[PDB]
Amino acid sequence: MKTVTVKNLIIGEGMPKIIVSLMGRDINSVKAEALAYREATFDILEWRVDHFMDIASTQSVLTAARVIRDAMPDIPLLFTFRSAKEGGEQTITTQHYLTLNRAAIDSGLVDMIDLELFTGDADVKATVDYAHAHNVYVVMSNHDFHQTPSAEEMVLRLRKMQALGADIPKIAVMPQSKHDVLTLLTATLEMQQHYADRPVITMSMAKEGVISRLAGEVFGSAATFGAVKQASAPGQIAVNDLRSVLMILHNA
Amino acid sequence: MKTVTVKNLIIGEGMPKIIVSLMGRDINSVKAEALAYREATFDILEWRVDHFMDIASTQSVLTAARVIRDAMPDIPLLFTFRSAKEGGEQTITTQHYLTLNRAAIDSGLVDMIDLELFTGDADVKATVDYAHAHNVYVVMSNHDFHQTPSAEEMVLRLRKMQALGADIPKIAVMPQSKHDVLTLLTATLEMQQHYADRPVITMSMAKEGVISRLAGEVFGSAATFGAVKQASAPGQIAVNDLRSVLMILHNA
Ligand SMILES: *C[C@@]1(O)C[C@@H](C(=O)O)C[C@@H](O)[C@@H]1O
Ligand SMILES: *C[C@@]1(O)C[C@@H](C(=O)O)C[C@@H](O)[C@@H]1O
Repeated sequence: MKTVTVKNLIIGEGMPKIIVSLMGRDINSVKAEALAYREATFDILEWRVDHFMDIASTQSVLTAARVIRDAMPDIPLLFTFRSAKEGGEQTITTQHYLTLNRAAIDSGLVDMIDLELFTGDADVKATVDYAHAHNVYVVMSNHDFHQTPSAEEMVLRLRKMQALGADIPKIAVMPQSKHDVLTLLTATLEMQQHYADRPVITMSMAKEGVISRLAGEVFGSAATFGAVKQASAPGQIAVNDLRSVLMILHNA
Repeated sequence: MKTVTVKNLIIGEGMPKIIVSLMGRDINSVKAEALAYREATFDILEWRVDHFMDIASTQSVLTAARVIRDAMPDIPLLFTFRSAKEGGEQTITTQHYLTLNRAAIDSGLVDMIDLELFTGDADVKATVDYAHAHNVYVVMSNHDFHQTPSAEEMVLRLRKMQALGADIPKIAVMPQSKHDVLTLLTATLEMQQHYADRPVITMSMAKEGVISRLAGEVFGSAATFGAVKQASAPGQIAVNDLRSVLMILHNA
């Protein structure tokens, strides 16, 4: 296991790390969220930049990054543009997505970026290598908001992310049944049993899948998302309740 | 689903019910435990009669039952002699085991008894029918402290308990791996999906299996055991922490 350390936070051992998401639509809302979020307890801050309305503006996005860092200078910060294709709030061209992520990398303001695997192998690999050349880690991701692939499919997808240089492969899937929740847990455990070279983040979404957000220590999900006031995906629970369950499981 | 109601407690719907086990070696220790336990919060009291040293005396056992009922006149009370064969503290003859359970039934002091399936079909059936003739419910049980059977085996075992007249089939198994924990959860869900006629109680023991004690609402375990001060089987967590997790899962 190649753990990922950002400052003194170690991702891939111990209790799953708690991530929360900023969702503001402009500089002022992002600032206000960051100032509120610093009075909550969590491990990693995600900026969900697909909520940001002025996405085309290099000045706007960098100003917003700076206000986040003014508020929380030290916190591990993950920059995520979630495409609408994968459950996010808007769509941009592939070239603008690559440009955006490269700008985040160049800023020095972010510790990690999210790259969606299905953007395309060559573009993802190039961007991973650029991130790594500038001391930024990559959460490589995939999301299915409609259904749960087979465990075999999910495992091969996470392995491909490793092969492309992901520091932390991540997959989120939508259950249609309770059985699908077990499928996601099975895929997670398969990574732990057979392919434990990188920390992986997994989740089954929605209320049916919520156990997958709690049982990461058991089956091998290295991080889990909670809601400060509003969820950034279906199935997230209040961040303090999440923390309470994680602590109980760790110390049991 | 044929739920089991004792007073206003419904087993087999909603949040899994919390059971705690009273363990005392003699009449005075049983009394002291009962008086301490009534200051804890839980749904069902189990008396682990196999901890009682003067087991040969049916009258001593009945005196102890009466002290428990003096202390907690209303609580749902489950009378359980767990054989050493199935992880308990001592062994008695089959005839004395049946005699003890029939005395518990006749006393009117208990709401439920535990009968171990592998005592033998004919003896179990006769005792179930006796319990039912005197308005006592049966938790029919099986325990493997060494290993986890296949999901197919566990499902057929729980179904056999239903066929013998169990009100609540119960199985506890020991994981040797994380995979075995998933097997137990799979068998639990199979009952919910395919064989949902009776509430079932399931658990994977030890620290590895603790998620199975927490996720009963999602996969279909009707009750779960917590520890007031000392665990009555490996893997139980403190009863207040158990309750906290159950509430979070129910309200998520
Ligand atoms: C990784 C991610 O897509 C997971 C979501 C979730 O299911 O909790 C939250 C998103 O904000 C995040 O980018
Ligand atoms: C039912 C039973 O065997 C379950 C044990 C457990 O694994 O929690 C506790 C015992 O006290 C109980 O009789």
